[PDB]
Amino acid sequence: MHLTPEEKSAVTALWGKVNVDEVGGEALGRLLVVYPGTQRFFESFGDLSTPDAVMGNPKVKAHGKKVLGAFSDGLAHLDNLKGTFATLSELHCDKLHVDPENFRLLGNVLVCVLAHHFGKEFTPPVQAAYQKVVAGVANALAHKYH
Amino acid sequence: MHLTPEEKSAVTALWGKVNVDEVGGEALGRLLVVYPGTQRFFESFGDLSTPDAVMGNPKVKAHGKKVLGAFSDGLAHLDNLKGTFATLSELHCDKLHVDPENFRLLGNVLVCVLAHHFGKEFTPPVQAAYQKVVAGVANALAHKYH
Amino acid sequence: VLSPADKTNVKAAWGKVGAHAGEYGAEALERMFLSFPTTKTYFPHFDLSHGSAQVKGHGKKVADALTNAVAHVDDMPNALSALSDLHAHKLRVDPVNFKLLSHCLLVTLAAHLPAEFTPAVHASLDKFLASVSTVLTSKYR
Amino acid sequence: VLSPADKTNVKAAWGKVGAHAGEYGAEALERMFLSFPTTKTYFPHFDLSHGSAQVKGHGKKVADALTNAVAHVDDMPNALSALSDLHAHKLRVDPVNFKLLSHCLLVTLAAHLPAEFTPAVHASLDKFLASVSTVLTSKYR
Ligand code: HEM
Ligand code: HEM
Ligand code: HEM
Ligand code: HEM
Repeated sequence: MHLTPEEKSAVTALWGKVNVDEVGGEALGRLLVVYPGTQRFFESFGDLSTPDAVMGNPKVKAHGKKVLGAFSDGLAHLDNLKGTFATLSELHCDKLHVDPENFRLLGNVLVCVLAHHFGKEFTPPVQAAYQKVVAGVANALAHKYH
Repeated sequence: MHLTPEEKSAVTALWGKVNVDEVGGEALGRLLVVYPGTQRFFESFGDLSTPDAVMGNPKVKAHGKKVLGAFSDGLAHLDNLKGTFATLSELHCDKLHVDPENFRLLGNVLVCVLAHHFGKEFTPPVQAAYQKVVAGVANALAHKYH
Repeated sequence: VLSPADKTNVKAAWGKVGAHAGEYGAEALERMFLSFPTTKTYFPHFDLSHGSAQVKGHGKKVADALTNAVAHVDDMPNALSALSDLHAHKLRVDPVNFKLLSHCLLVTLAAHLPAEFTPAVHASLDKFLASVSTVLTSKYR
Repeated sequence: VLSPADKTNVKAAWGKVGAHAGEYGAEALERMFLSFPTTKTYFPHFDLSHGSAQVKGHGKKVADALTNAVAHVDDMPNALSALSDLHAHKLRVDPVNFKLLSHCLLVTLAAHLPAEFTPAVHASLDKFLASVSTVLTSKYR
């Protein structure tokens, strides 16, 4: 997690303008539509057969909000992402059996969703800073797999 | 490098038996045969027309020994691979322009060479320890790319 | 594979890109060089600074090639033939890098096309870029 | 892609493997599980301890499927059509993991067939496992 002061500021800047309720819903939704493979983990969310069924599914929106909340916690502890995410790491491994490769996919759809929402604000230097963050969060979620 | 002490010990013992002249040439040799891409960086070395041309090339052999020499240095420094390989990193990045994905290829070719030479004694557990070494070395070589 | 709906979605999206395509390709390369520095290793002979003409110029060629791929969406492997020999055999670009450039194009289009980048279209463009990446990479080692 | 000389190397090496294919398969799985622990996420319902019967058993299935692929080298998609559906559509295994099992298989053969594992044969077997993987992941999303 090589984040200069300017990256950190840029990241935190932008994040304060993020409506997490809605951004988490869009992010987990788009993940499940763009990468149908990641639907094997949410069979209980009911119907995911089309784009609208997925994006508007209330269980998807609620879950997405949980995910983004954890993400939020991580941004308040950038210098200790492994400790902060350690219990979530063992869960996704031990109980949920999630291949960590999926963490990078979600990380990338989140970058696109941020770009979608912020347009010309999501400049290259800012995207570059969020790419470091999403990579760090995925490695920290990966750290306790065994 | 998260090596358990019984892992450092498995790595160490096997390495003490490695004939560098053979292994270093075989690994470098196999990299260019199995992944002809990598030939673009060694044009100064001569005839890489064919597998036999490649495994007989004395420039390939000498450079292999040198590569294994650096791998021996990181094994003697597992706790600080980043500092150990910092200069090599700047070189592979600023002077030669090698895509770091190529470091994994050499690491894995290198593991198949050890298995080829040690057979039975290269058990699954020994392999896993070496996989960790070889990833830490790759990561260390990539750390100063900017 | 690219289904009918997918093809329609890609034609309408690229359609709306229009004359702004070169500039998008150009921003896509800048995003890539900055977010994923390893990719610069393929462009040492280039001036890689903000606003560079060589990057603008290259962005245009990348976009023209993508327009041509959409124009020949049913025969991409033969229409991108020349580009496949260049990337896989002459240049030897490792496949991970295509994923990084594809991600960066999606970010660029998302940032410039708010109303068209719905979920469904997003999935289609992603599928299209993968198909194009597979063509450009299939003879590689 | 596979050349006649590749095709020849692969039949030769594999023909030596012969009756050991099952043990080699199981060995390669155990190597993968210890070296790359994230692969264990696709087998939550297996006893994965050393010696395990499920692993051995699974080892023969995989080794048998490669046996069928060698025999059908000339038309793998057709011969592997059923396993492709299973890995790409039902199990949905991320392509990354295929490179990990291929590497471990190469390590196993290298460790068991010192005399046959020459550089050219290494090359062939590598291109072969990569084509099998391509066929087993074509469809993945
Ligand atoms: C940024 C990455 C991720 C974060 C921060 C995250 C966070 C969380 C959180 C907070 C929960 C609730 C945990 C609990 O129930 O105690 C959870 C549950 C879960 N996560 Fe993740 N997750 C991430 C990525 C993913 C990915 C990519 C997948 C699979 C594609 C996934 C699969 C699941 C599943 C299946 C559950 C249980 C859902 C249920 O209640 O049925 N997660 N995750
Ligand atoms: C395990 C990872 C690797 C290590 C530890 C390593 C190590 C070294 C060392 C010690 C040198 C000599 C530096 C000098 O001139 O003083 C070197 C040079 C070089 N390396 Fe690497 N190398 C690695 C992987 C690779 C990769 C995979 C490639 C390309 C595929 C590569 C390409 C080169 C080239 C072109 C040179 C200069 C060769 C020459 O003298 O003409 N290296 N490397
Ligand atoms: C969507 C995928 C891509 C497409 C459509 C594409 C298209 C093109 C085109 C049209 C050219 C110029 C052909 C010419 O002027 O002769 C080119 C050249 C080149 N491409 Fe790509 N490219 C793609 C991905 C990549 C990536 C992923 C890399 C490496 C990260 C890359 C590196 C290069 C390089 C180094 C050249 C030579 C440029 C020069 O020296 O002038 N390309 N590509
Ligand atoms: C050379 C590449 C591979 C081949 C040839 C192969 C072959 C097979 C075969 C023959 C089966 C049994 C199908 C049946 O029951 O009739 C199977 C099942 C399965 N494969 Fe693979 N496989 C390969 C790679 C992988 C990879 C990389 C993974 C993920 C790490 C994987 C995960 C699975 C799983 C989870 C099953 C289901 C096992 C069960 O439910 O008992 N396979 N594969």
